[PDB]
Amino acid sequence: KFPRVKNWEVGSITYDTLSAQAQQDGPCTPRRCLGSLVFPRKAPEQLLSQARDFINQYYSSIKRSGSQAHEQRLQEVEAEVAATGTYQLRESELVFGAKQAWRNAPRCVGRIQWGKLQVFDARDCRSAQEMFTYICNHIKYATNRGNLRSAITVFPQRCPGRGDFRIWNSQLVRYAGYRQQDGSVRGDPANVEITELCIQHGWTPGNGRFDVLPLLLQAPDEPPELFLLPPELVLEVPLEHPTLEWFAALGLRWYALPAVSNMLLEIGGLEFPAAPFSGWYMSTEIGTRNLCDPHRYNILEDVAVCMDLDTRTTSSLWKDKAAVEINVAVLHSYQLAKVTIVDHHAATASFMKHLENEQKARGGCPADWAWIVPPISGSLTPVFHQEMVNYFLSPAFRYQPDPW
Amino acid sequence: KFPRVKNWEVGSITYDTLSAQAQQDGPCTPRRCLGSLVFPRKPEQLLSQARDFINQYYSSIKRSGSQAHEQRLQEVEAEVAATGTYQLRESELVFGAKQAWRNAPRCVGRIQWGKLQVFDARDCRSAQEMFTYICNHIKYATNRGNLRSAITVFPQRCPGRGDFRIWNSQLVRYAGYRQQDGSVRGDPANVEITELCIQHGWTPGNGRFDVLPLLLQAPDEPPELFLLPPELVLEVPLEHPTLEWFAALGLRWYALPAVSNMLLEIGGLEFPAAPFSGWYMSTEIGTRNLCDPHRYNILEDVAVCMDLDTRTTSSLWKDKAAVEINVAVLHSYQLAKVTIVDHHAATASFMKHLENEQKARGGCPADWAWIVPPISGSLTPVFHQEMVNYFLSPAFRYQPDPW
Ligand code: HEM
Ligand code: HEM
Ligand SMILES: N=C(Nc1ccc(CCNCc2cccc(NC(=N)c3ccon3)c2)cc1)c1ccon1
Ligand SMILES: N=C(Nc1ccc(CCNCc2cccc(NC(=N)c3ccon3)c2)cc1)c1ccon1
Ligand SMILES: C[C@H](O)[C@H](O)[C@H]1CNc2nc(N)[nH]c(=O)c2N1
Ligand SMILES: C[C@H](O)[C@H](O)[C@H]1CNc2nc(N)[nH]c(=O)c2N1
Ligand SMILES: [Ca+2]
Ligand SMILES: [Ca+2]
Ligand SMILES: [Ca+2]
Ligand SMILES: [Cl-]
Ligand SMILES: [Cl-]
Ligand SMILES: [Gd]
Ligand SMILES: [Gd]
Ligand SMILES: [Zn+2]
Repeated sequence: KFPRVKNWEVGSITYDTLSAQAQQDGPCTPRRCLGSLVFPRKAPEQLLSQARDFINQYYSSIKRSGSQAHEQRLQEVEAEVAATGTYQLRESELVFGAKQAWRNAPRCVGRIQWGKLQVFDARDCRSAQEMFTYICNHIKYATNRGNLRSAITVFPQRCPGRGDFRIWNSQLVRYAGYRQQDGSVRGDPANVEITELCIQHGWTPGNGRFDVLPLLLQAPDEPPELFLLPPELVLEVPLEHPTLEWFAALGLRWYALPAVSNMLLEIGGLEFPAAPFSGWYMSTEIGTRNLCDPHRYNILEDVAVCMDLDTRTTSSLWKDKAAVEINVAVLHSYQLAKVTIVDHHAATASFMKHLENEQKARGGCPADWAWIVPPISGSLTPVFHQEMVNYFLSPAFRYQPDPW
Repeated sequence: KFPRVKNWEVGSITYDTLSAQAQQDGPCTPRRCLGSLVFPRKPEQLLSQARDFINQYYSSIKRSGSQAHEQRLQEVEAEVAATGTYQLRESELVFGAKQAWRNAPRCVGRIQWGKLQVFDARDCRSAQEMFTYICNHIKYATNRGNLRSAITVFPQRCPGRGDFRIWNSQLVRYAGYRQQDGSVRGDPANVEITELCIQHGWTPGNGRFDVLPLLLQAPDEPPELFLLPPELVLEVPLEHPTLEWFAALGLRWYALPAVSNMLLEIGGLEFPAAPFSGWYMSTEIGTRNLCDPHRYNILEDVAVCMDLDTRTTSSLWKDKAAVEINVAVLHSYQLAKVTIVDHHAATASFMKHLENEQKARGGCPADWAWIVPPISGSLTPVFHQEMVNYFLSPAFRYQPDPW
């Protein structure tokens, strides 16, 4: 059987036939579900089976399955693997593969956009200095003076006999987190480790709550090299609230461009350890997680006090009221600055449209309910009432160990 | 083999060793996770479940393997040889009811699991006696608004005989009436049972909060219609502490959440009629029942009264209206002196339960999607807690509708 999947708002029913194609295994068993875990995980013949599957996907996408070109590319990959132990993607295959990896990412609510992705081919990159040039070009294109455009830059693939390219930073733009001696943190606690590594590698630190980190860039078989981003390249949004004028005096800001730089991109059995990608923010990422998580900036109580809320009892719902107003400030501030942002209602609505498209196109869509449902207002969004099937398809974005 | 479980707010690590004991199989496989599905499940066997429950029982009272332990085992064997089933002792039933609550992965209120009043109704015959047992349960559990958790256990399923069943999904439900513009006056969830009460001879109301009659079914008989005495059904009119117009919306909800359509399984025995009640968490009423698009769906009405900008989602009018409805629910129950818990207090208590259960049993089955509240998810501590979901017995299970 194929899993039956129900939308409880509408009563509609589908069957996820795509999940039967899932190859790599997740952490669940019939005995117990581990769907809530953040980390679900941790050769010529196996390489070829993955390469063949990918080539088949490519020729399907362009409606040329079983063509002469399809058969000849399969044979051509077979011969390169037999000769050299590996192979190279065509340019067209790289573009398709990166879009597919995005399409396949189960925790991404933004996948209505998956076919609109600018793919920068950096597979000729030969040094950390040239890496930095590719990255600056990526940031300039993607930022586009606030009219954000999705993009990925793909650095050379992993290969035996040479180290990996790696970007040590988790995102291209991140705020420093200065671990204080009391155990407290000035800045973003999520970035304490990379801040200390930047210092250890010669960066002169600041002492602000929103200090932009330098990049630690690793070329093959080299220690990371420190590069500072041009200030003119890093677009930031000061946070203000449309009706609470004192909010501006909190001195809060966030950056325009979310650009994840520490995930591994896998295409047809080839691995790209350095392949940063960027899109635009959903406002709850900044307003709810980044600013209100107890272990991040943790501003909820400060705002609630300023709002004159009764923070002495849970039943006043002061936390909920303060969080709503912080999210309003984020949205208002980005819209005022003319920087692309999407609220969680519009994002989840577009994701429901994506599920319907993917049901027609492929018979299902891998989706991680706990990550698709926003961190506030969950059941006020349509995805809350939509059952979802989580599984791993390739091409894929994957977690990888930190390189230090 | 023992899953590692992390809290991402605090960094602490535990290992769930209890999941190794999971008796039945869930819907997930290494190929694909089906954790988000509401319904995960579509002689000699009775004895083995019966045996292992008796073993559980004696271990929990520190009488493991001793003298009375062997006597009870041999009694159940002789019982099933003669009759094809067996009888629980009253204390085994109490223990099994509490364990089934303690084991329920989707219940955020399990800090309370050790405090449960068990009404033994296994001597019941006829719907008229069911109705009397149910009325006594409601009166006890409501307790003038100082709610007390209770379960009434009706006779078990046996071979060659029908079941007792409560056709209603809860003891207190609001009617849902269809109209010729497609829509529903009342609760859309209860349209089916509303027309069943009408079919079996109930004169319907015309309100949005008409309390339904009870449809009680004794074995091998049609169900019988019973009216709940109005003074037995404690309701709470909803008002807001500062929005004076909120009262004029005419919203109400009832005090006692009393689930009456789930099956209780203990030692291989099955009780298809075993209603249980606790008290509400505020988001159940204010977010799910009142704001779900397929329930009362009042969110846009409240937002319009609040003069919010409903033409763009980016004003967050839905979020603001939701918070004030939840405020109204909390204020109204507290003013009426009816027990209620807000989602912040409830999730903090469930974290304490997780710590207690780690020490007691080495883990605790928990369904993240149902434990995290439907508003302000990440503002509660359970959001950042990884959880392991698995099926233990004794258990509460879904069952087919009697029709
Ligand atoms: C264009 C607008 C986009 C929006 C609004 C969006 C939104 C999101 C959000 C809210 C998450 C959850 C992240 C978290 O909670 O940390 C996510 C995850 C993810 N996104 Fe998207 N995204 C967008 C574009 C992209 C693009 C262009 C890519 C890759 C080409 C991408 C790939 C991913 C991946 C791989 C994850 C999973 C991360 C993980 O598992 O930790 N997204 N996205
Ligand atoms: C005393 C206060 C209690 C509170 C605050 C509470 C809270 C909750 C909540 C919020 C849910 C989610 C239900 C939904 O969203 O539809 C739930 C589920 C559940 N509760 Fe509790 N509960 C309480 C008492 C009890 C008792 C006394 C029992 C049984 C003896 C029980 C057994 C269950 C079961 C079996 C479920 C699973 C429901 C399902 O899977 O459909 N609960 N509880
Ligand atoms: N578990 C650890 N932390 C940990 C693990 C996983 C995560 C997931 C964070 N994803 C950041 C992210 C990913 C994808 C999309 C967005 N958002 C966009 N809008 C966007 C970004 C690019 O395009 N669009 C944001 C975060 C922290 C850990 C601790 C030590 O080591 N690891
Ligand atoms: N199966 C159908 N829907 C369906 C299926 C499952 C559910 C789950 C709802 N559980 C109700 C419930 C269960 C447990 C606790 C509470 N709350 C308490 N606080 C409480 C109650 C008693 O003690 N404490 C509420 C709801 C609807 C269906 C389809 C067609 O028709 N019906
Ligand atoms: C324990 C839990 O899996 C973890 O906190 C998850 C829950 N869902 C999430 N969902 C999103 N979008 N982002 C997250 O970081 C998380 N964290
Ligand atoms: C699709 C999804 O599983 C479904 O809507 C679930 C999600 N989580 C829930 N959580 C609670 N507490 N109650 C529910 O009814 C649900 N519904
Ligand atoms: Ca070549
Ligand atoms: Ca008509
Ligand atoms: Ca207006
Ligand atoms: Cl982020
Ligand atoms: Cl309810
Ligand atoms: Gd003001
Ligand atoms: Gd007015
Ligand atoms: Zn699972």
